[PDB]
Amino acid sequence: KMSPLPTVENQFTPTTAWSTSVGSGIGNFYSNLHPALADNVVYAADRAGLVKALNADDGKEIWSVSLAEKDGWFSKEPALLSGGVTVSGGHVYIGSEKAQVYALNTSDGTVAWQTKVAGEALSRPVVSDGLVLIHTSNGQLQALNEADGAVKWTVNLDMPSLSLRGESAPTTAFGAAVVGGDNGRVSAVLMEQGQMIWQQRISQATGSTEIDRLSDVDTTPVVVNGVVFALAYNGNLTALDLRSGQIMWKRELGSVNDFIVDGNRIYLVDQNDRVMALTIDGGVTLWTQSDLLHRLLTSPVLYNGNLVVGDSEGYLHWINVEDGRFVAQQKVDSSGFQTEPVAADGKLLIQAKDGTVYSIT
Ligand code: NA
Repeated sequence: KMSPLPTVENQFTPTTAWSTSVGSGIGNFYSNLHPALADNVVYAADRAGLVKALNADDGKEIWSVSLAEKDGWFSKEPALLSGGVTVSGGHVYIGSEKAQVYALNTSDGTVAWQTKVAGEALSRPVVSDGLVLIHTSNGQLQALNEADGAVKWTVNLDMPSLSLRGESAPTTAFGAAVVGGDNGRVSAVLMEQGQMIWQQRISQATGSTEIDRLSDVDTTPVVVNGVVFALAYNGNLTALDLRSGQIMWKRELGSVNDFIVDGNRIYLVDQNDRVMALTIDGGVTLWTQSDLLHRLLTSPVLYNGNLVVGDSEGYLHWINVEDGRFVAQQKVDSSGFQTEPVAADGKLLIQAKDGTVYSIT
């Protein structure tokens, strides 16, 4: 069923710069944890509650703490960290499946605060000004104060029939949090006191259709020049006018798991692992690349003008953005990849399921 490893003529030569273990990772549990990067430090976590700051250049520990709770005599109970990590201004942020959000200080890795949010936090917390936004699995948006973690406001987007796989972080633009979700809506809320600007139904309520086991739709909206791009939970790409939320168009692809925007292109990965580029204005497909079909792709990322994806066999593949052809390949880990690659400031990070963080070339 799975596609054979494509044969490639590496245009260049990729290697592991370094790699540091992080407990036992996430193994086969559902999680959205991935590495963050700020001021040449790499942060990473695992399901059980382990978190490490790393030196970006060689990945040696700067610090290392556990958030695991008390159990019986001898084990700890897993903290179940799920959304993160996110770092801004000397706090490291993580959400959990126990509906806790943690703020750890960047300096030592101590609890600055810990708050009880309104449902599970499976998506990265998102920082705007002095506000940490949390989209919970039960359709609530909450703004916590950055300093103490007190809940400044709570908004109800309306409780989803089911929760589904897929990140759903909020995104921010011009003083508004824009958020999708499993409810089939996208909403814009003003970040001052959580006032509702608009709400647009982009598909019907889940479900409403059968849920397929390969669905894993990331409903985090992306806002580029006055347009909101958002995947509905059924896999369709939609474009909305940022001002009124009114639907511009809908690409009834029905199969998309992740996409990114850059410049005048949208790049995406569908549920079958077909990769594809489209035009930003109209979302018309320019090329398609199916050689990875049914290997199991992560979401895609842009690094040094190439598209990179990981599969669950432990390879990274580099893809040419103009024609969709393979530029490079690499075997990297054997547990496999699941959560997203990360590209910031000339570093290319990725955490495998066994928990191991890599920095690439
Ligand atoms: Na996320």
